[PDB]
Amino acid sequence: AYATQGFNLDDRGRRIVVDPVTRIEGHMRCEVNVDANNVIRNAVSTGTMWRGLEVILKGRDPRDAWAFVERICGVCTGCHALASVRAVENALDIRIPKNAHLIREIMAKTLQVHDHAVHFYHLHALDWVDVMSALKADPKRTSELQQLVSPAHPLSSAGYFRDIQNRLKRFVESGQLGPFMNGYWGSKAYVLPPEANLMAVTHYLEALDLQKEWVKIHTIFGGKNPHPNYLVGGVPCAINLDGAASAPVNMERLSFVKARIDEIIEFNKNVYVPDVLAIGTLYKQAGWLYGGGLAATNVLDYGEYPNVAYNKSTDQLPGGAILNGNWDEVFPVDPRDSQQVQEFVSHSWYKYADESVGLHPWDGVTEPNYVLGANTKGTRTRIEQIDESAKYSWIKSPRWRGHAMEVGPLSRYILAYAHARSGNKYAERPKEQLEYSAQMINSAIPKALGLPETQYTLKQLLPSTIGRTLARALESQYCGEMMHSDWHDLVANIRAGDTATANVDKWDPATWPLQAKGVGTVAAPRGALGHWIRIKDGRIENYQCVVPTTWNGSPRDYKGQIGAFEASLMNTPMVNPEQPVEILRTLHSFDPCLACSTH
Amino acid sequence: PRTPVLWLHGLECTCCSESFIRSAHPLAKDVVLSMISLDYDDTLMAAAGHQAEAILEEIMTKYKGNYILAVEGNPPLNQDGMSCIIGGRPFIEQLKYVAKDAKAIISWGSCASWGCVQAAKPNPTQATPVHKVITDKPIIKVPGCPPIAEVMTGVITYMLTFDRIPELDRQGRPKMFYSQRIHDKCYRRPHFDAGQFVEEWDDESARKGFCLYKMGCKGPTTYNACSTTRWNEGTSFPIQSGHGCIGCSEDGFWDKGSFYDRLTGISQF
Ligand code: SF4
Ligand code: F3S
Ligand SMILES: [Cl-]
Ligand SMILES: [Cl-]
Ligand SMILES: [Cl-]
Ligand SMILES: [Mg+2]
Repeated sequence: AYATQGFNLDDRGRRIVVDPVTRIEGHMRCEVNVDANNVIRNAVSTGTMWRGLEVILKGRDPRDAWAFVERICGVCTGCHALASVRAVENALDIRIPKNAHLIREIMAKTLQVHDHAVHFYHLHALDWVDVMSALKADPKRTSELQQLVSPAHPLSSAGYFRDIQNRLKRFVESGQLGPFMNGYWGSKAYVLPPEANLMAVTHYLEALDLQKEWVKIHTIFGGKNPHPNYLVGGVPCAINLDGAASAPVNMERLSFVKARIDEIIEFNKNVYVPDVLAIGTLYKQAGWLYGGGLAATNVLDYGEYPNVAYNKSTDQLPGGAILNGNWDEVFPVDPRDSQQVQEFVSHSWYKYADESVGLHPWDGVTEPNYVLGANTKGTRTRIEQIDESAKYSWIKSPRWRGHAMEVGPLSRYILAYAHARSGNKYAERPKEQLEYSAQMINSAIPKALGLPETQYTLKQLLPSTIGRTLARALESQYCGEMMHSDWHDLVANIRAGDTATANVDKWDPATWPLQAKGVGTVAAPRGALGHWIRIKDGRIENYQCVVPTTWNGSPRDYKGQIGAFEASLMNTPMVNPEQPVEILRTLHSFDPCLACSTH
Repeated sequence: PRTPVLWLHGLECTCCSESFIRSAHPLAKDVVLSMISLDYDDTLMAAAGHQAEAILEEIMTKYKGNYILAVEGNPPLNQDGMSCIIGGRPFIEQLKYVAKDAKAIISWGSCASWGCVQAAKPNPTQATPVHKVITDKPIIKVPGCPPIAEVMTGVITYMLTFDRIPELDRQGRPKMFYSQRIHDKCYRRPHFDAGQFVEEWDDESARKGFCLYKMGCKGPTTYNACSTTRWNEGTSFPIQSGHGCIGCSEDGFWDKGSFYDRLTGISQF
């Protein structure tokens, strides 16, 4: 047992194992220890997969890299391609044309919306929503709840909810529960009334049908989803309005994109955000404000979406680092600085010459070393209880100037709030969303549901599993609003006569410097993404990825500091230590992508 | 009663699972609620840990020789198999256990079919396709990174309607979706036939939709439904949106040279 970052870690209590962690991307094992009152007093995050993309890339052409690294992950599909082309362009001093910038931003914001909304409904919702309780709901009361939660959502009739309920009833009465089989239904950890559960299940089905429309934006610009195509120097989707039906992008295609964006705006505003505000209100009322972990102290993002291309002071999700819960001081984050972003492997299944130091990714090393500690229960190929005192994960340990940080939408929203309070005008919208959300959660929704009004500040509400879930929904909404503006800027630029989509001046490697290094960063759906590349004689010399779930899911560092997942689980009571409802609820609030984390 | 599907995940990126839920005809919602019983799937299932693993036992017993095993991703043979761990054990052990009583095995995507990106040189985990590990069961390969959504649901729909695997080619792919090369019906083919090619990105030729062969298009050597069925309810495909096919449904496509290097012997095609 030891203390770190204000957490008193203690492994003497009852050990609980969750393997597999489900409703995530990829493979994770989680172990906790609980005290005599079922409160988590130790948590262990184990990434249970590795593929070795960084190793595979060595010797290949930098122009091909985006497609390899895109296949790090099909959920956050394209964000790695974006990081890669940015890294190569940075190495080779390539400036992309305005239309390519705007198209990439539209693609990025489409991914944010799709990823966030699908995560919440299809992966996260079942930690908050009891589907069996939905069967007991009254359709008229569900209709009335829907009208209170979101007046503008037109799918609100009692008959509609009754039809959805009857279909769920028939499914369940078949005896083949499928994805609902052996669930934790009826646990006291679930607090929603039946009507709220039926509303949420209805929206789960609505989101499942609608999500396939949103990604058609990727299909137009990138050919396919998942895994749209990218290009070093711009985009491949050449523009021709008249000369034209044969060009990748004409006015009809752009009109189609705008129709899809408009639908997204409606979904975020009428379905997703109101649902999260409502569910968050009801769990707040139950007192479930656990899960803050590192969000209460240390948050980081690289900053993204500049109002003016290549001008970072105009980032609409402005970044930096906050330490020790001091929201009055945002430190600048420089991905080029060797003393800032570093990765340790002290408790990871890799080898460095000296594991007491962290490597900046331009000097990163990925040599596997699968070995289990002396206190392991089980064998090398049959683990019963992992030994977190030794190496226990395929995830490296990223730190910022040695500090353990949380990344993600919550981090970006805390940073945006801090920036806005310091006078940054580019952060006004996320600040407004937060203030609106706090008022809804504290007063308006409680007043509408006949519950007591509360007075939580953003300082109190945001660093919590509820807050983390809320920030994701708000970010989805903001991203939809931003790409709506980007579309207008794109069409205006094309109509003014600039149709350029690629800079090919340095396409041929005979034009390249004989060596170069570059970095590309992205505000990916789950947080701060970076790719660092070294090029030599036209080939990849080194390629290192530090990915958002690498930060959040990281195991302990050389100093024994815990990462965001482990910190978030600490000090949480479990209704039943053998039903991982609370573990799943909090882990899922980070939207863990394990293929991303390990690559 | 709906046929149980046990959908396992090895080393993967999850693109095939995501592609599956893009299906418009049929809707994935209707597949899950009314066509199959999706009883195990790490991506979507409510149960975790011990409760999740208990499902495999139950379904294999009750539906012995009458469930479908779908596999996304692949097993690693290096690191003693523990570069992919499930329930504290190598994934390959789960794969072999569930495969033994399956009536049919679907290898979803290039990972399960052939190896895909993790099997590209130097293959640090010795990632191995399903058919090299499971050698005594009927397998259908549905390659592509990911496969087209309607190809995935088209395969499931066939298997459920007929209780049969559709006719396969020599490589184990369904002829109903993989009989044509992209180049056969690619809408840019008249340009190829007239020697009309893009030579640099965003040149005049690119703005007129000229053929992408000289920019590295692997359509002439790649079998898939992308030129006809197309992607995301027939919205586009890679070539329509201006990038050459990179060959993503073909075995070993990551190690066939740069995606931007053209095929040699253009007269072959
Ligand atoms: S080479 Fe590619 S772009 Fe050209 S006709 Fe063939 S498949 Fe179409
Ligand atoms: S890259 Fe793949 S998606 Fe189709 S067009 Fe080529 S087989
Ligand atoms: Cl290395
Ligand atoms: Cl209060
Ligand atoms: Cl392959
Ligand atoms: Mg890395």
